[PDB]
Amino acid sequence: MLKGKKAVVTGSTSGIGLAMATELAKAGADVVINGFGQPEDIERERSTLESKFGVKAYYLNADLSDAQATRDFIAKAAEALGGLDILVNNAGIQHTAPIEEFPVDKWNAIIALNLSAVFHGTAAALPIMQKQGWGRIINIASAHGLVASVNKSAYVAAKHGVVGLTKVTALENAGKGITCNAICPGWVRTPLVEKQIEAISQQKGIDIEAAARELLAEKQPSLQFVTPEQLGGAAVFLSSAAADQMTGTTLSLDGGWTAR
Amino acid sequence: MLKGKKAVVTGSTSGIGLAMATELAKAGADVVINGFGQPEDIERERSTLESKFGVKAYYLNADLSDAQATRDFIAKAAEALGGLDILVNNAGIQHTAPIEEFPVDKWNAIIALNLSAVFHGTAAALPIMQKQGWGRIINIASAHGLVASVNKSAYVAAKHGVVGLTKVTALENAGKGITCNAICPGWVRTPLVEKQIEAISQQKGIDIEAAARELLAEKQPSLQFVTPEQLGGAAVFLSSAAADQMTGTTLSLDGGWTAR
Amino acid sequence: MLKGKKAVVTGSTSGIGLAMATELAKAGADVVINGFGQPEDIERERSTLESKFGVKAYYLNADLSDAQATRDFIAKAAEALGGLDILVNNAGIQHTAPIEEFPVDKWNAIIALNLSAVFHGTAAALPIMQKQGWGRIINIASAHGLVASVNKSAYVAAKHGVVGLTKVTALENAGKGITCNAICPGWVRTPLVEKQIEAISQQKGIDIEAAARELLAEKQPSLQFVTPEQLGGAAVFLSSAAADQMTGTTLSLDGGWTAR
Amino acid sequence: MLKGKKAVVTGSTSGIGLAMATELAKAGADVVINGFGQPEDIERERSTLESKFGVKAYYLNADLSDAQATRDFIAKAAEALGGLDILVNNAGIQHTAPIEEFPVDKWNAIIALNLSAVFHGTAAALPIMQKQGWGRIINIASAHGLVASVNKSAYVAAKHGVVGLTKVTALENAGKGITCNAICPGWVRTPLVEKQIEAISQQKGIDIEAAARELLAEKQPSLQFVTPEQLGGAAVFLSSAAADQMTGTTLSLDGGWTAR
Ligand SMILES: [Ca+2]
Ligand SMILES: [Ca+2]
Ligand SMILES: [Cl-]
Ligand SMILES: [Cl-]
Ligand SMILES: [Cl-]
Ligand SMILES: [Cl-]
Repeated sequence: MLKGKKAVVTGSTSGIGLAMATELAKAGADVVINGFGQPEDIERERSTLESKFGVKAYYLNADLSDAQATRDFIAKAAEALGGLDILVNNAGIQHTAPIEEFPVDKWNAIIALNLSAVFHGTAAALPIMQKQGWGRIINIASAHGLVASVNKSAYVAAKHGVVGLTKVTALENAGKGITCNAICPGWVRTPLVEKQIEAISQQKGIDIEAAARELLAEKQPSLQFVTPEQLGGAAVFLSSAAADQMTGTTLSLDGGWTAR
Repeated sequence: MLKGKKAVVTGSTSGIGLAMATELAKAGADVVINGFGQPEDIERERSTLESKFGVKAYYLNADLSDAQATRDFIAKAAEALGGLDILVNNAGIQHTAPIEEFPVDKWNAIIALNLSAVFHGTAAALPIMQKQGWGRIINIASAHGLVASVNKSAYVAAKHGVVGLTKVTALENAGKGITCNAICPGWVRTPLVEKQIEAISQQKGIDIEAAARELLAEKQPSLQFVTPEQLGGAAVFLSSAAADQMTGTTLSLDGGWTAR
Repeated sequence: MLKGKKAVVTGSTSGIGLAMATELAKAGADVVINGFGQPEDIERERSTLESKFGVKAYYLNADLSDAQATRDFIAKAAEALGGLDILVNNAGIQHTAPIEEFPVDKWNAIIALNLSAVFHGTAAALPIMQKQGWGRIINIASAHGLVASVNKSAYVAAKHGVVGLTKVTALENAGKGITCNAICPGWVRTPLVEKQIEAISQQKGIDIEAAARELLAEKQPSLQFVTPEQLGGAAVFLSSAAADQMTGTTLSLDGGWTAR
Repeated sequence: MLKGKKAVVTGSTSGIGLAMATELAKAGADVVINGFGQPEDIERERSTLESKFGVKAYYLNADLSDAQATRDFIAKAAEALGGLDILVNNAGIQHTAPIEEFPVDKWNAIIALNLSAVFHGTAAALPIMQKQGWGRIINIASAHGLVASVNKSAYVAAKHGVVGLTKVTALENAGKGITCNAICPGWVRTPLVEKQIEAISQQKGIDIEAAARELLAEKQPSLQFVTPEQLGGAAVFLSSAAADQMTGTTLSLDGGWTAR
């Protein structure tokens, strides 16, 4: 249990982000959701955290692709909570294309949100944790923060940056009661991944599941998706006392991806 | 959280092997403890696991150093417990000496108990788990499973084998509900380490706790030992449903050892 | 040798840059130097590359902190060399400070040159090399692209990001005859580092060379500095055919830095 | 380049091991080959190297599965060579089978040879190198020393042990002018390999080249085998004054295998 704890998750209005915000809350921590999305959904989910888990759940808007905006975003966050014990850096965007064909504009946005946002966020959370004697910076990289895949230059670089950045955060606060780790996800049955599945399904005349296993075969040996409840659990674990000595390292939930 | 689960931990009569069993027993699993010791203390440690967590605890002596003996051993445990859900391959010894001064005896022993016992124990338990459709193989490796240190050729080579072996186990059972991961601890305050702290405390004319920091300084930036309770905790988490898609990788509780 | 190859090198008017150019040139390839400097020395350096090794040497200026600048740069490089086989991204800058006190000017300035210049520079050379059928992109990363250190969030983030980009580049051009590898150096006795030999020298009362070892002890087990020439050799190595199938990997010359 | 050097390669009467003894010879170093085969075949090769490179070649028959035997083998190698500057541990064996079926004979035979031999061979060559003030230990592992594949437990374990063993050896001798790295090749068109490629060839009716790209496509992106000569060029480069500061690291030649 993380009762009494004050958690903050960026880009947490749906999918991965919203999943961890859910499990942290379910674990007893007060949270702060963030990210763009159809407003009613935002409020509806923010409300559903409060009621279903009996904790405080605030919503603070912020376009993390902006250095300063994100730095103040956490300050407000901490004020809304009356503290800041756990910070989950999730915000992210993607784009597929060969290097020679990769839009410089695209390259900057991914680096800015995927990499930069993590730095500015930590930079602002640390002082509050250092002064408390306890903290947890959990960055959400991916298996791509450990290995690469065709045409994902920007994303892989950024993710590899986050892993490194995770290691300096850990060393700079070693022994101060603060740890920093990165959860490196594998495939997740995400809405648009769900569209990729349908595409291969009706394009080959196969059931949805067979189509699913088809998309997972090149990378996830388990051929089974990593579930949001599992990602949430990983985060809740890192935040556990048992993870007091775990720091600067990665936690891979990729159903076997990197093992080979 | 692991109520009704049957777990077997090798080298569980004290130290880390004892805490992990205790932690799983606290999670509800029945546990089979194994290791050397004065029968009065074994019966004591076994007796409390039982009276304290209301689970069933059985002790099975076995020479993990012999391929055959370790196989009938798991076969015996499966039987005692009435099944086998979680196997923690813990046992192991250490010998420090330069490469060109390393006793072939010590070399062969380190490898037989630290590496081979893992394989024989994995192979004997795997069928039970494969027929059930669910399993948890947890190898207790080390930071030295990922990196080296002067004068530990046998231990480092053995520990790396475990990490390699753990990857093959996970890929061979991908999607079968059987996962294999390797926990990689850093400095752990063992009884032999206490004397080492004691000796350095008097040598440098400084206090005991100041000597602990001094000892961990070169390898563990957190200047804090990973507790046994913490590794049992990591074991529990690995045995959880939140880790169904965490297979063939490493859990590093090393205070930052491998971040630098 | 590499007779007739057309290698380009960023940040090469001095330091490792010039070194690699010298080795690539020493092996008979036509080079192109690029970097800040006094028109005398630079020319004196180019001109000498032309006489000293019997090859063609060109100089090109460019603000690699600018996409278009760096993209227009390798273009000029080619036009001058009449092709382009070996590309080397070396440029980079440093800045030490705890994450929470790291100026955003420095983080952005480091990410843009150390990491973003790699992207763009690569994206402009690939087409050239793609139509040719042979490529060789060498990215000078750092021990800090695999592990971290205190107060180096940006430089470590950027160098990890280059490792990833290296893999993606290699994977994206698999079997095409183009390979991309990242050389990861340990400490190089740079006049900058020399200022650290001396402070440590005057502070502890030890002779200059004993202080050289005291500086390296913390990270480089061989207590010996990596030399600019050695790196140059490694560059020529990756440019040879023996390395035809080494792609997307790291070549560490760190005296055991990453080994422990 | 290696004129006057004394190098030894185990298991080099043919294949990969031979390519290296050959390239080292071409480098100018005298060499000691070893392995299996007919007296007429061995002599034929020992013959050529010597008479086709202006180098002295000696052949020693030693069973490297026996601890005391391999320790005698290098003793005799330095005797016949007049010193020992380069030791290339290459002798290995394989066996494919699921873990619960993997033959204990097989496991012990793989470990003794693929791993234990590398230990003993290194322990006996070091003293000679320690006294010399210069030395080169080049272990030949594989991508299975970094990652894994299904059904190759003993091999992937032993290989991982080597890599770990390679690190210790380097840290134990860093600065002494001696280095130890591990060459990690990917698919090589080896005898044992070739039949897998002809197996699937007539198992789908496709000519080799296609049934082979099958075997490749799963792990090796560049769809091109690693040639023995290339591996030789690598050992030659690891023996150069360029890699004097390259030690305890792995050098991967695997068409992008570990890149993704
Ligand atoms: Ca991999
Ligand atoms: Ca390390
Ligand atoms: Cl890919
Ligand atoms: Cl050490
Ligand atoms: Cl550090
Ligand atoms: Cl496989």
